[PDB]
Amino acid sequence: SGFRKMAFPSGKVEGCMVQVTCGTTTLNGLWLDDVVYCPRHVICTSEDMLNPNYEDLLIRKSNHNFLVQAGNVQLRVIGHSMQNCVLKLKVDTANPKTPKYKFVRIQPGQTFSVLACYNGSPSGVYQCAMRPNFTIKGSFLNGSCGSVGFNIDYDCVSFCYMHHMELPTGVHAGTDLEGNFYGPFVDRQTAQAAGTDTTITVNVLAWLYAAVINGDRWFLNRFTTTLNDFNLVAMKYNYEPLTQDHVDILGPLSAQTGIAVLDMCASLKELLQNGMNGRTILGSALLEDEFTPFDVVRQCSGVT
Amino acid sequence: SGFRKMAFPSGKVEGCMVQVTCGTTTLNGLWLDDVVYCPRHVICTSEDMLNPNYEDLLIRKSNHNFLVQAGNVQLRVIGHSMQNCVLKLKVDTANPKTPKYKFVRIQPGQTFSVLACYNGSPSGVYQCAMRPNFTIKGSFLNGSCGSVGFNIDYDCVSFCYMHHMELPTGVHAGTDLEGNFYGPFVDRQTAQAAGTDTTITVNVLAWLYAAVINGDRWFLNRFTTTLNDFNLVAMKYNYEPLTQDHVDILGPLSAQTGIAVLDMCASLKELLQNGMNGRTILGSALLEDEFTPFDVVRQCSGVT
Ligand SMILES: *CC(=O)N1CCN(S(=O)(=O)c2cccs2)CC1
Ligand SMILES: *CC(=O)N1CCN(S(=O)(=O)c2cccs2)CC1
Repeated sequence: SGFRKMAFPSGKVEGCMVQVTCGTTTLNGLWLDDVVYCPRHVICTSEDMLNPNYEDLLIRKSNHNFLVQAGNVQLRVIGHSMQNCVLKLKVDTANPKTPKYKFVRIQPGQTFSVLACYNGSPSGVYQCAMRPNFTIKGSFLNGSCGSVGFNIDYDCVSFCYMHHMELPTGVHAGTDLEGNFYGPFVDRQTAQAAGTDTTITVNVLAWLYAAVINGDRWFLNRFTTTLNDFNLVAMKYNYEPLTQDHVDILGPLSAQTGIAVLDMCASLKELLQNGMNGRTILGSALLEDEFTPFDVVRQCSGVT
Repeated sequence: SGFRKMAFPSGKVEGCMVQVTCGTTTLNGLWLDDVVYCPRHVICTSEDMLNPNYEDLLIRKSNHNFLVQAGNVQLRVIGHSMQNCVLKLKVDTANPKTPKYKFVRIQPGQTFSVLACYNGSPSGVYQCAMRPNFTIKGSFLNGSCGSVGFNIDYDCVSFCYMHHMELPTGVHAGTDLEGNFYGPFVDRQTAQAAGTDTTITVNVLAWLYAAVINGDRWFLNRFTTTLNDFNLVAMKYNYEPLTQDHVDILGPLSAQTGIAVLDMCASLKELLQNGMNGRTILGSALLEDEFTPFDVVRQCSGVT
């Protein structure tokens, strides 16, 4: 029993982290096979960051200007290219610790583990979600850029995020491993405001199911609702609209608990309208939205 | 910026997890040098668990009855001994992936990462604290026993916990790596009630400092207090008494923020007396007590 905000074991990703230095800028790279992936802004002076022309800046850079260090051993760079907002550094050595891997672009509401690194060295692991405004609420200091987000399916690491930016509001923006930003963000030190950070309704419902499974039941009520009625309430509380796709996705948790999804919706509706009245659910005084239905099933069944 | 509930990178501990089977009971072991550590209740049938006599049960067990599997390779057991509530299985092979390590017995209020495992395979990592009643609030299913808690100091893993028990209230009890239970708990399926789960005051203050550092300031007030006055309020709210040792420990966060510890105490006092009024601090509607002052400094400075 018990339900925790749980990250994937990070070992497979620890074995992929290196230090990239270009001039006086040091950040993290991901070493997979004979390619090191890092944020293209490694080539910038923080002056350049005001209005960088990355193609123009890159002309002035050679393979030997990219200093790649894996533990305390230097890798030889034999090639470099820009793909969107990431650099691919070709090195003469395949990472011997390359796990089975994919690059996936996740949807908003999807959760992932971050291995926070400084100078290519892991400092910690935590669980995130891609917010509906395509930000993440991370823990990232200067030097953390090139830290990656990932899911694991048994032996296969799916990389979904690389850290690039802190917005003025202290939320985070980054790319998939093809260098494409999540959301409308750009690797430029300019005015970038996030949109509405709405609550991930399907994740809140998943976590309400996790609470019932784990003995926290006080919030279960005698009511049901409809998707349309529930959605009026969600709109009013800046919750994401619930679709039949979400209802289908919660089917297994529905089955296990014998609580109809629309009944749990009616419970969530009362919690939005009445608040928690100083009570908690799985040790939280607010409705947690950074567990997917998949996360809840994984943790409640004990997948390795 | 940003502040997350952050676990140590788990790679060094992933490399230590094995499967121990005795008869029809499978749980996890920790392989360090040529010793595998696991919960002694591995030798029990769940019938035995009602009133086990472990010395008597152990007589009926030989080295060859302990099946130790590291990935998909069996280790040869050449010796076994009971130390308190753990078994030490001597194997003929040193774990090639043994990190630098210590066994430490932590104090209540101290935080640690748990690598949850099933059949010797890591499933997830999360951050815990030793509660003042010597329980932890974990995420542990059947098969998770022998999962370990740890801190890392650069290269040295300090093992502080091994998972043994779920209490009827769904909180967790376990041992240090010398097999001594935290608290008054015993590896017996009997009536064991936890004492008062008080709030770790010094940890709440550390997290209030982390909030100020990270731009969450609304709760800072114009008041100060004394240790004696603050402690009257703490007593009333089942918060741990604050000592001068705690004040000294918060000194660095005091210095960095320019907020006197006793001023931050007065802020905490108002939050206890007035509540959050529907506001949040670092994304939480309750006062977080599972970050130590050391954790806050580590995360806010970016130690690897
Ligand atoms: C994003 C990241 O981790 N970076 C880019 C900025 N540099 S830096 O310019 O060297 C700075 C260091 C402290 C303040 S800016 C660090 C790596
Ligand atoms: C604590 C732990 O992880 N254990 C001990 C109990 N066994 S068991 O008896 O095989 C059970 C499996 C499911 C219910 S009890 C599993 C390992």
